[PDB]
Amino acid sequence: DKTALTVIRLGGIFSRRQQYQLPVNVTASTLTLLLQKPLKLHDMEVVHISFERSALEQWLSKGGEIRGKLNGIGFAQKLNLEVDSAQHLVVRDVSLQGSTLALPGS
Amino acid sequence: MNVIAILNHMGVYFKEEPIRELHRALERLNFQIVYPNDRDDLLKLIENNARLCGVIFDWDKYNLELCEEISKMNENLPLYAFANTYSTLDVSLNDLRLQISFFEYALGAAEDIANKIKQTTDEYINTILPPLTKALFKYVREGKYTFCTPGHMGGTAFQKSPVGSLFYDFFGPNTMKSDISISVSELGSLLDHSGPHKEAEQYIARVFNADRSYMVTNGTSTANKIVGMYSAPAGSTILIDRNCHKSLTHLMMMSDVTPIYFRPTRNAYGILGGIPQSEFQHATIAKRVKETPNATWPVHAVITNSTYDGLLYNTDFIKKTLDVKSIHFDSAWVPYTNFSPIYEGKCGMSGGRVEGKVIYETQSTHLLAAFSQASMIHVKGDVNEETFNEAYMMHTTTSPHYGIVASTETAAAMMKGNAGKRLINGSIERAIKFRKEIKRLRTESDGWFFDVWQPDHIDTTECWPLRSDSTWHGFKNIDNEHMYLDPIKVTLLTPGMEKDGTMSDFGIPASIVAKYLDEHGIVVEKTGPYNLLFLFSIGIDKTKALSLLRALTDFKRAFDLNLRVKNMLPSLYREDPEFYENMRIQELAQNIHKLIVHHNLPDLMYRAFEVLPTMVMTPYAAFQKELHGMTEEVYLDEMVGRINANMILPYPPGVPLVMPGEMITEESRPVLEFLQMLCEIGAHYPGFETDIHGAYRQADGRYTVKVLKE
Amino acid sequence: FLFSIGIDKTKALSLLRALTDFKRAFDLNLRVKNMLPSLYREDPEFYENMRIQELAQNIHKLIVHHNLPDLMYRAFEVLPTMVMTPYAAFQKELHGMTEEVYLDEMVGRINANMILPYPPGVPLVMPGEMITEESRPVLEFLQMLCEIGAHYPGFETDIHGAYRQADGRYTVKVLKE
Repeated sequence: DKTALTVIRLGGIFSRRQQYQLPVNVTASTLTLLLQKPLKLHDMEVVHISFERSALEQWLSKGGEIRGKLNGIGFAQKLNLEVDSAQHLVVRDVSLQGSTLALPGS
Repeated sequence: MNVIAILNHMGVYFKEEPIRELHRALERLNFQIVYPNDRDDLLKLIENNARLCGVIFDWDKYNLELCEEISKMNENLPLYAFANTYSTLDVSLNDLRLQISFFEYALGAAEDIANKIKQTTDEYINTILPPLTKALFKYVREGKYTFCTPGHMGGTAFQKSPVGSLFYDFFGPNTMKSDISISVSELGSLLDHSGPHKEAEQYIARVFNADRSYMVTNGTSTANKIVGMYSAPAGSTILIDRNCHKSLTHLMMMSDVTPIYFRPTRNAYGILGGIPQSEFQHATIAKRVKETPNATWPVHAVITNSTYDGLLYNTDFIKKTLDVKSIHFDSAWVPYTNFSPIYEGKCGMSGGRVEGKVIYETQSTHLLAAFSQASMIHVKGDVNEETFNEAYMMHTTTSPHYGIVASTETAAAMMKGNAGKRLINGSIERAIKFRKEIKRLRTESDGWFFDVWQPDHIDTTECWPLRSDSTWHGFKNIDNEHMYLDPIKVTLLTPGMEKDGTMSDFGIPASIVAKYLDEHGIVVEKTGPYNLLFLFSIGIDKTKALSLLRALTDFKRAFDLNLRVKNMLPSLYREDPEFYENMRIQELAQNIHKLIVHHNLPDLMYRAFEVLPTMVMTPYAAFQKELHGMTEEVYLDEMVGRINANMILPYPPGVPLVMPGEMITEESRPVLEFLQMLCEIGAHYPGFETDIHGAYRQADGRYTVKVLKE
Repeated sequence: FLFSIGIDKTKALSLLRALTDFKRAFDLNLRVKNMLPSLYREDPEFYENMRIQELAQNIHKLIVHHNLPDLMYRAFEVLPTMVMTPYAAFQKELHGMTEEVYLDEMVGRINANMILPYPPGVPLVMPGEMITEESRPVLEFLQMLCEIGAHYPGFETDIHGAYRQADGRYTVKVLKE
């Protein structure tokens, strides 16, 4: 709860409502994100998902599909991810249950 | 909008008297009633008159005879149906979508029915009118801003001035009041793309099959520079059609870019042919990058699609083949491609996105009907919206005209839907009719006549393919299933050249036919040495077609009588009475034709444009020198071995001959020979002078050109 | 007010009378509901009980408190530091080398766009300029405008070149490193 993740809006001239990661706050080549409400994803319960920061960038800009290794381990699985109205990242399970993503503590 | 048709006597007072009462009540409500003589007259009135805005009829007498026929013409047209005993809701009607109000014939109902019809008509009017223009009219009616500018205050100052009254008196209050500023804040904002301005963009973007559409009010000249400056970084190489517009030269002078040119083909007539398939292929481009001094891989290409004479590219092939990230189709000639299936696979916007590329069309709306300077930028792919929008805002007029913007929006309103589809269909049908009419008059008359430059038979309604196995087009080794002839662009041929491109002994240069038509106010769209073009637009009616058709037979009649120039061309006569006193029209033709024949003009013109002057420096490089005022004039005769400062643009044939930074050498001597030849051939007849832009005729009759100082 | 050749006796009387009517209506302390019906419709509940003199007081008290004239005066009396020329910064833009940062994060960064605030309607930062310590009042004025203008519907902040994100935070375009 100590943390959420507020994606910063980027303007300019583009077709989509583009989004941006925090400038240097998050610069980890592959960063892991915990979830406020742990979910049942791919027949297992997951408390954290690690992303390649590079892959999360282009998805925040161009959209499309985004994979992420559940609980940091195994294969990079496809994810039902969306940018929230509160500017958060929300993952959904097969019940469409949402969960906010947070960046780990110091 | 106040004409109501009534169609009937019924033979019973209980029906006839209410219609009398309604006639009178409606006339008092300011409707003009009109009475078609019969059912067919009514359909012709509707077909030809958009001001007929309602039809009253007996339901039983006419519904099965009229309803579908009217719905085919206009599905919003108010119908007021009067019932009899058997009138009701038959299950057969349940499935039709119709706009129907049911009314009874009754005295005293007109006041209330008229008010409902008025309201229902306003509802229909409000649906069809575009919202920005609608809001503008409402302001002109209701608003009360006084103590305001513009200083003319709704044209008020014009009325107290006879000189200003001439301008006001013609245009009037409404025209004067529609010249508004952002003080009328409730129309939204162009610069924010908000309110009724967004609604317009979506409307257009959806209509024209674009991802995004911008409204430009300074022509495609400006649309090119907005796209250009965003698209062509400094130090980069661009592929550019040597067949380019001047505004792209002005861009090159302003941006540090290196051009490599797509090289069109050309035939003996001088008609441009398409860049062959080889010019798009990676191997070909790579080879020119190797051969061009300081060239890198191109960042931006600009192709003119279609060509003027109707050769369209297989754009599916180009989008798949051309390995350039940014492709701009200057599609000024083909604004209508979305509206005929015959253009599928042959236009920029056809189909979906092209993965990995941004594709542009810039279009000159003004082969459609719109005010001059109206141009669109149609984008298929993404731009950096903030940098693109900053680029747009930097090149926006100082004071946008609020009509021009509405004229482009109202031009679409006119062409919209069925009725605009049926209008263009009608013009295609008449095009083919006229084509066969020329063939008829060719048969009927003894001796020479006009011919049409087209296939032997046109049994098919389409853009006819030009094939390598056909000789009619005069192009050499043409690609097949590549170019198509637009039916509505009709080229006529005058006597003077053979089907070979070889010269006849007898010729009538087309310029002389133009002088004749000019005395009679008839303009020829486009003329070349022996060709004339006519466009069959939605303007062109039976009266104009007859006047043109008759004017053409009158030219022949008058030519063959060998009328005195004095009598046939009185305005030309007045220019030099003595020069023209005894000359007859056939002698004028002979002398000019003999000059053309002798000076072998077509061969010399062909050869001048088949080689390229040597690029010593780029246009931009030469402009740096000009920027410091380092230019002198030399005479035309002295230009071999000198670096040209200006573009030299001769007429004919109306395309650039020498660029700034280019130099005539021995390799390109035919250039100078053509130029000197033009000065000679054109020095003979008053009214038939030489015309070369960039060369300055000194008061002594010698020509100078601007060159770089040493 | 401009007295043009347009302005006649009817317009002068309407204006002159409109001005005396403002005073009359202000001094009666009419309800915003009655004196400004279109404004009322924007937020009926917000404006239901407010009187014209209270609207004036609250906005004026903000101006007085935030000392707006002194802060505005000082923001435009110093110049941001020109790190590069507008042209130099545009070369970078020409290659698409721009990112957004938040307004709070702009000290020490090279601005990509002109920043044009309203008020007072004249450029504050050019492309290629940077706020430093020498020019800190610039940032203080900007942050102050965002604060004073966040209070009343219809009286929003307005700074061109800053982009209000859907979350209510402001961003600016800067040169990438």
